[PDB]
Amino acid sequence: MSKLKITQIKSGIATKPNHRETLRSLGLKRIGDTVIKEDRPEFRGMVRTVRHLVTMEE
Amino acid sequence: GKTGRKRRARRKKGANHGKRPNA
Amino acid sequence: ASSSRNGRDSNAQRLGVKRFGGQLVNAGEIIVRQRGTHFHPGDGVGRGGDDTLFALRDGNVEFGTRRGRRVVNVTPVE
RNA sequence: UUUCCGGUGGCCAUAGUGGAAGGGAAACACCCGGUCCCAUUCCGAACCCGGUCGUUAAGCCUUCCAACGCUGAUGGUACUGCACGAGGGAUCGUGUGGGAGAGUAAGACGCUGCCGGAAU
RNA sequence: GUCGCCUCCUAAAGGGUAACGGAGGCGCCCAAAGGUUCCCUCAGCCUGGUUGGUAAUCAGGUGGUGAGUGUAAGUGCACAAGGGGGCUUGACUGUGAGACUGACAGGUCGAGCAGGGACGAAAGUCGGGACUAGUGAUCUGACGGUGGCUUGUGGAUGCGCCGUCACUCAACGGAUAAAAGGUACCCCGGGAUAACAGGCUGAUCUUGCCCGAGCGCUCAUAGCGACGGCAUGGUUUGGCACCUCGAUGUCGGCUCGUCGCAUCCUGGGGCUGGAGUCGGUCCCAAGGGUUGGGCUGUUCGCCCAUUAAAGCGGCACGCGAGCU
RNA sequence: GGGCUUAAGUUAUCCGCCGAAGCUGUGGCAACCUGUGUGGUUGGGUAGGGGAGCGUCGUGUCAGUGGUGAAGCUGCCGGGU
RNA sequence: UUCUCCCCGAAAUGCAUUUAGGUGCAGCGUUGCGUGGUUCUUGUUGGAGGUAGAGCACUGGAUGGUCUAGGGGGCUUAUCGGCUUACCGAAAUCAGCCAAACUCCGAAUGCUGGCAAGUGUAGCGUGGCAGUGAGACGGCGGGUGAUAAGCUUCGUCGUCGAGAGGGAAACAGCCCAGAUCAUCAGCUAAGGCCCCUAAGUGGUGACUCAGUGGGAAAGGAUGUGGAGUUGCGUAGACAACCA
RNA sequence: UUGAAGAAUGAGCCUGCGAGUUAGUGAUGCGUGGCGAGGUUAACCCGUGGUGGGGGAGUCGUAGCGAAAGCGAGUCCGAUA
Ligand SMILES: [Mg+2]
Ligand SMILES: [Mg+2]
Ligand SMILES: [Mg+2]
Ligand SMILES: [Mg+2]
Ligand SMILES: [Mg+2]
Ligand SMILES: [Mg+2]
Ligand SMILES: [Mg+2]
Ligand SMILES: [Mg+2]
Ligand SMILES: [Mg+2]
Ligand SMILES: [Mg+2]
Ligand SMILES: [Mg+2]
Ligand SMILES: [Mg+2]
Ligand SMILES: [Mg+2]
Ligand SMILES: [Mg+2]
Ligand SMILES: [Mg+2]
Ligand SMILES: [Mg+2]
Ligand SMILES: [Mg+2]
Ligand SMILES: [Mg+2]
Ligand SMILES: [Mg+2]
Ligand SMILES: [Mg+2]
Ligand SMILES: [Mg+2]
Ligand SMILES: [Mg+2]
Ligand SMILES: [Mg+2]
Ligand SMILES: [Mg+2]
Ligand SMILES: [Mg+2]
Ligand SMILES: [Mg+2]
Ligand SMILES: [Mg+2]
Ligand SMILES: [Mg+2]
Ligand SMILES: [Mg+2]
Ligand SMILES: [Mg+2]
Ligand SMILES: [Mg+2]
Ligand SMILES: [Mg+2]
Ligand SMILES: [Mg+2]
Ligand SMILES: [Mg+2]
Ligand SMILES: [Mg+2]
Ligand SMILES: [Mg+2]
Ligand SMILES: [Mg+2]
Ligand SMILES: [Mg+2]
Ligand SMILES: [Mg+2]
Ligand SMILES: [Mg+2]
Ligand SMILES: [Mg+2]
Ligand SMILES: [Mg+2]
Ligand SMILES: [Mg+2]
Ligand SMILES: [Mg+2]
Ligand SMILES: [Mg+2]
Ligand SMILES: [Mg+2]
Ligand SMILES: [Mg+2]
Ligand SMILES: [Mg+2]
Ligand SMILES: [Mg+2]
Ligand SMILES: [Mg+2]
Ligand SMILES: [Mg+2]
Ligand SMILES: [Mg+2]
Ligand SMILES: [Mg+2]
Ligand SMILES: [Mg+2]
Ligand SMILES: [Mg+2]
Ligand SMILES: [Mg+2]
Ligand SMILES: [Mg+2]
Ligand SMILES: [Mg+2]
Ligand SMILES: [Mg+2]
Ligand SMILES: [Mg+2]
Ligand SMILES: [Mg+2]
Ligand SMILES: [Mg+2]
Ligand SMILES: [Mg+2]
Ligand SMILES: [Mg+2]
Ligand SMILES: [Mg+2]
Ligand SMILES: [Mg+2]
Ligand SMILES: [Mg+2]
Ligand SMILES: [Mg+2]
Ligand SMILES: [Mg+2]
Ligand SMILES: [Mg+2]
Ligand SMILES: [Mg+2]
Ligand SMILES: [Mg+2]
Ligand SMILES: [Mg+2]
Ligand SMILES: [Mg+2]
Ligand SMILES: [Mg+2]
Ligand SMILES: [Mg+2]
Repeated sequence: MSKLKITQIKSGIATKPNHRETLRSLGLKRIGDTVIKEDRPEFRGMVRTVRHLVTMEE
Repeated sequence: GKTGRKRRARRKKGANHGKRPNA
Repeated sequence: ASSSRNGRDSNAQRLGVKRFGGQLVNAGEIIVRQRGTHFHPGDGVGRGGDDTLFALRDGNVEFGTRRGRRVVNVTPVE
C-alpha cells in the first residue's frame, strides 16, 4: 500500500463510456481534480484503463 | 476534381488530427 | 433491367448457451438451445425434443466431458 | 504384504497404428459337441446349451522398437482492446495491455480406481 | 422482380443486425419412415468367381466415417439418430413445477403426478418423426358430443360449453362477403423524389505517360506501339440525389464579348532531314487574325467557291428583365 | 497573406512564454443530497415533462383614495434574478 | 399558435401496418409512489465460442515434379502382339499455394456467472404526461458499387442534431473543452510564439536550396548527406598522353 | 430541416384584431376539502326570500370465482383428484 495519487489531466468529453465510468468510479470529477487511492490492483486497473486521461504518483 | 482534392487534403492541417467533416 | 433470385432468409432463432458455467439454476431451467447434440445431456440435465438441454434438478451448471462426449452437468447445490 | 493375472470403471492416442520377442498356476480364450432351453431373414458361423480333452497358433498378457501417427514448450512473428501517428491512395507504423497458428527443442510403445483369482 | 415460413453466408468467436446482398428450400410426406425391445455396421478400394460388364449376387482382405439420414441446408448421429427382426398405437386423457424467446398477439422446451395402455426379464422408455420449414389471428357459419341456460309454466326452439371443420384471407398481424382502366381537358404537398443547370465521383469518355513485342532496306523509338501498366482533364454517356418544385425558362441562330492553350495561320527552334522544293514530327509561343454560301429547326455533318488559315474548348452545353 | 533559406523549412533535443466561457482565486444567485454546527454534488440545451411566478381585465371582502386632479399618454431619476 | 424564470431532458431505433413523410406497441424523456446497492467501473476467478490470424485434416480451387491407369497417333501392320509411346493423361505421391458460405487449429475483445473493492446516486417495480419513430459526418470492422462518390446499407464509439468558448484562414459532424452570473486576477488544453496575431526574428546538433516546405502516380534521373558490402590500386589503380 | 446568413419559406411599416375553449351527477390520474364502512343524491318539492332545507329513486364501496346453474374465502378446469 503506497497511497496512489491520481489527478485528471484531460476531459472526459468524446472519451468512451468505459473511460467516463472509470473516472466516475475513481472519483475524479474535473480536470485537475486529485484523489488518493490505495495501491490496490483494482485501482491500478482503473488507472491503466484511463491512462491517457490521468497521471499517477505515490 | 481540384475542389474535391483540396477538400480532402484540408484534413492534413495541424489542428485537425487527420480527420475533417466530409473527409 | 435485372433482378435477384435471393432475398429470402429465416427468422432469427436465438440459439446458444443460456446458462454458463457455475450459474445457479432451478429444476427445469433451460441451459442451452441447440440443433443436434453439440452438447450432450450430462448428470442432472435432460434433453428435450428439439435438443434443448435443461436442468433436471437445482444446482450449478458445469460444462465437461463424459467419456468421449461434450456434456452439460448440473451439480446439486451444497 | 507383494508379485502376476482375470473382470469392471475413469482419463479418452503421451494410450493409437505397425514391427519384434516371450508367456499361461488360477483365470480368460480359442477349442469339442448339439442330446436339452434357444437360435440362423440359409448355415449350432453367430446367438444358446453341454463339456474343459486338446492348444498357447490367435484373442488376451509381458518386454522391446519413435517407424507412421499423437503430444509439445521457450523465444519470435501474425492478429488484437485502448491511445495515437503516417500516406494521394490501396493501406501502413508506434505506445500501452493481451497474444496465436505454423515451426523448433522435446515427450511418449499409457496412466489410475475398485472387485476377483493363484502364489507369497 | 419481391411480400409468409425454414437453412447457410454476409454477422465483426453470446444473442441480435440492413440492402432489389450471396446460395438454396417449404405450403409436404410416413400406419411406418411412429412407440418399444433386441440385433447389425457402411461407402470406397484390392483379389477370386457361371451368365456378369467399372458397377447386380458371392468369397476373402482392407477400410472408422469419405456411406447413409423421406425432403433444403446447417448442427448432429458409427455409442448410432445409419441397417434388420419381434411385438405394438403414447400420432394418449387430465396436467405442468420451472424456464427460453418476442412490443404484443404469439412461438418453444419441460421435470414430476394421476388415469388408462404399448414394449422390455428388468432398469426403464413412450404426450409422433435426429433436430429446425410442411402454415393462417379474429369474425361468421358448420358437424359431433354435452345439457349450463330458455323471458308465465311444461315442451319446443335458440344459445352456451367441449371436440372438430370451412380461407393460395400467399399483399401470408389476415382494409369489403363483393372491384379494372384513361386523362395531353385535367383540378387541389414535396427539392423527403425524377427531367434542366450547379456539386461530388470519373466507370465510360478525353488527353497524356511508362514498358517496347513488332513494323519500319538496315535500322525498337524517322515515324509508328501489340500485350500490359500509371495518371490528367471534367466537355461525353452515366452513377449519386447534396442545392432549387410559395417556379434556378431547357435546342440552334443573331448581338456582344471575355478567358484557357490541348496552336488552324502568321513568329522562332530541334530531330529528321530533305537535293532543292516540300513536307512531320515531341518543343517555344495566345499579339493579332481565323471567309462567304447550298442542304437540314438543327448542334453535328456533307458539299460548292475561296483563304495565310477557315483551331479546339470554358464562361448556367456564355448570352430570351438583349432578340429569334 | 506579407514575407522567409542570413528560416520565419524539416528533424532530434533542451529552456521559456502565449493561449478557452477548461482549472484556480474572489464576490453574488440557484437546485439537490446529507448527518442537519458542517459540508458535498450540481445548474449548455431543441422536441418534451415537472415546479414557481410577472402583467392585463372583471369581481367578493376589508382598508381606502380622487378636481388640492383618477385613467390613459409622455419625460426624467431610480429598483428587482 | 402570443408572458417569465427554476430543475431535468430526448428520438430520428426495433416490431407491425392498404404501411413507408401516417400510426399502434416497445426503446429513449419527465414525474408521483414504492423498493434500496440490486446498476455501473476496475480487479480477480470460472464458463460457451470459431471471428482475426493461421492452416491444408475435410470440401472446392491451384502451380510445378515424380509416377501412372487409361485414352490419342503411327507404323510391323494389328484378332492379337510388339515397337513406340519422344503426344494427352484421371488417380496416387512430393514440394509451394488459395477460400464470405473450407477448418486439424485459434486469439484479442465482447458476452455471461461468483467474489472483492470503488462509485455518481445508479438499478428495478408500479402509476400520470410526453416527444420521437426523415438523421448527418468522423474513427474503426463489413456488405452493395469500379480498390468510385460529401454514394448506399449494417455493427460500434464520438461529435453535430440539441453545444456556446479555443484551435482548424473562412468552414453543423475534425481536435481541445461542456457556458450559473460578475471580475481591467492567475494556470493551462488543443494549437501556437518574424509581422498580420497574444507569446522565441529561442538555445544546441544535423538535413534541405526544391520557395521543397506550401497537392499527386507508374516510371525516370552522376541532386545531396549518411551507413554498409565488395573488386582493383605506389607488383602501381581510374582518367588524361606517346607505340 | 441531416444541415439555412443563406441565392429555401413568410414578413414593406406601425396601431388594433387574430388560435388549447366550453358543456357532461362522461372516462382515468393527481392535489385538496368533507364524511368514513360507509360516501352521495337525480328528477322534483319548499324557500317568490338567494346561494338554504328537503328528496337515498338510484349509484359507487361492502367477495370472489365460473359460460352458466351455482358455490363461496374460495372458485373454476378435473376424477368429491
Ligand atoms: Mg478527373
Ligand atoms: Mg423426439
Ligand atoms: Mg417433434
Ligand atoms: Mg507444437
Ligand atoms: Mg504455439
Ligand atoms: Mg453471431
Ligand atoms: Mg460480436
Ligand atoms: Mg436496422
Ligand atoms: Mg434406426
Ligand atoms: Mg395427431
Ligand atoms: Mg411454469
Ligand atoms: Mg419455428
Ligand atoms: Mg403411467
Ligand atoms: Mg411384461
Ligand atoms: Mg425420420
Ligand atoms: Mg426413428
Ligand atoms: Mg370482421
Ligand atoms: Mg315478461
Ligand atoms: Mg379437453
Ligand atoms: Mg403483412
Ligand atoms: Mg375482409
Ligand atoms: Mg390531341
Ligand atoms: Mg398544384
Ligand atoms: Mg434532395
Ligand atoms: Mg426533405
Ligand atoms: Mg444533374
Ligand atoms: Mg444553381
Ligand atoms: Mg455530370
Ligand atoms: Mg439517384
Ligand atoms: Mg441519402
Ligand atoms: Mg421565391
Ligand atoms: Mg504551350
Ligand atoms: Mg484568339
Ligand atoms: Mg498575355
Ligand atoms: Mg448531321
Ligand atoms: Mg470561344
Ligand atoms: Mg445554354
Ligand atoms: Mg438573361
Ligand atoms: Mg478565463
Ligand atoms: Mg467553469
Ligand atoms: Mg472558481
Ligand atoms: Mg437549466
Ligand atoms: Mg455547465
Ligand atoms: Mg421545451
Ligand atoms: Mg376627498
Ligand atoms: Mg380601468
Ligand atoms: Mg442539464
Ligand atoms: Mg482469413
Ligand atoms: Mg413511442
Ligand atoms: Mg415511419
Ligand atoms: Mg426511418
Ligand atoms: Mg435512412
Ligand atoms: Mg443509420
Ligand atoms: Mg459511419
Ligand atoms: Mg466495400
Ligand atoms: Mg453519405
Ligand atoms: Mg431536428
Ligand atoms: Mg451535444
Ligand atoms: Mg462548437
Ligand atoms: Mg472556430
Ligand atoms: Mg475562427
Ligand atoms: Mg503561462
Ligand atoms: Mg501543448
Ligand atoms: Mg484578423
Ligand atoms: Mg537566429
Ligand atoms: Mg530559430
Ligand atoms: Mg518544380
Ligand atoms: Mg509547391
Ligand atoms: Mg511526386
Ligand atoms: Mg433538404
Ligand atoms: Mg431569405
Ligand atoms: Mg439574400
Ligand atoms: Mg418549400
Ligand atoms: Mg415575400
Ligand atoms: Mg402582418
Ligand atoms: Mg335503494
